[PDB]
Amino acid sequence: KAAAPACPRFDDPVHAAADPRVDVERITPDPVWRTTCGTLYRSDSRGPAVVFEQGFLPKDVIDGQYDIESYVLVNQPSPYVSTTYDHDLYKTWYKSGYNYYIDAPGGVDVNKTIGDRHKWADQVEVAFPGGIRTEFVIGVCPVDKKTRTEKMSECVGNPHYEPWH
Ligand SMILES: O=C(O)CCCN1CCc2[nH]c(=O)c3cc(F)ccc3c2C1
Repeated sequence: KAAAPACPRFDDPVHAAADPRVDVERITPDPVWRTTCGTLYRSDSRGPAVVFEQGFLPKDVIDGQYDIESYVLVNQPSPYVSTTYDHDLYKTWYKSGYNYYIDAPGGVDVNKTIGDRHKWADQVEVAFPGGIRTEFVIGVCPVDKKTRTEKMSECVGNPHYEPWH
């Protein structure tokens, strides 16, 4: 056996951002940043040819909803890309055809920032302001809609993934 090491910590809290125009000072409430570095996940209907080329871009870093509680409760264009600590959350997202695997520094830990009592606390969300560059996307597994399971012989690694720890 061996114990795992601790995580590298970047000076820039949005080092991972695909759109660096995000304005960290506009995040509300005061963000509690994720300091661990385990694999995160994102269910997305968008296909890997697009995600591996572009990363995950946020819908609106200029005029989107910077309030985290508002964004979580009421789907609204935002500067954030949502991810989760829960490998299996894809099973709750109907028609989301893929489960993406993410190895990225930082992100706002939603439940640490807004509490763990809100309606969607069981999503155990990490919100990436400015999104996530492709170098931090490990790969993807497509999801069989009828059984809500991953089609593991059809997983694909991202050629642009750059391990960093
Ligand atoms: O995502 C958009 O662009 C807007 C539509 C809404 N989505 C799509 C997909 C998706 N995937 C996730 O894994 C996830 C994980 C979370 F913890 C919280 C939210 C999500 C969402 C929310």
